Amino acid sequence: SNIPLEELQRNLQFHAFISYSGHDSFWVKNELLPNLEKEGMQICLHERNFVPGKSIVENIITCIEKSYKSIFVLSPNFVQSEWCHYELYFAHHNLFHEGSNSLILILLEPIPQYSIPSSYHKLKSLMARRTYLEWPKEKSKRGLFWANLRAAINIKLTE
Repeated sequence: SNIPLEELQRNLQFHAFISYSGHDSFWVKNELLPNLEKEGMQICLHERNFVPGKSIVENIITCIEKSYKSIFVLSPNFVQSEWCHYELYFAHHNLFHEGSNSLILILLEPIPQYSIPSSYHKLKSLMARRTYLEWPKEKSKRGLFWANLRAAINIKLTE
């Protein structure tokens, strides 16, 4: 029982775009994607829905524009291999307005401060909010994680 995309104002094709580092593919493909897709959600996926003949940036932007929410799978891997795309793009476009709930942050793995370049200002800003969902190491708290996550996807967008 998720959001019916057709009932929305914009012409959206996906409930969520999932941005992740290829190094985190096992958890994304065996945990994140099944729990969202077995619920009936439509997911725009890094490299799975990307179109040939376009740059990776254009493919990412296309997923974002066609998705109700965007999910970043934060981790040291994501910082090192994926975040630069967004730091560069956010420097010229207010794609996600500070205060809007269109962007969902999953802290899959804690990110040490030394691994964050000083020039990743937008990343430090987003994580200073402390509004991300932490993947719990304790198995008994993973039901809470999935419930929180599905709620973050289905919550009404900030006006």
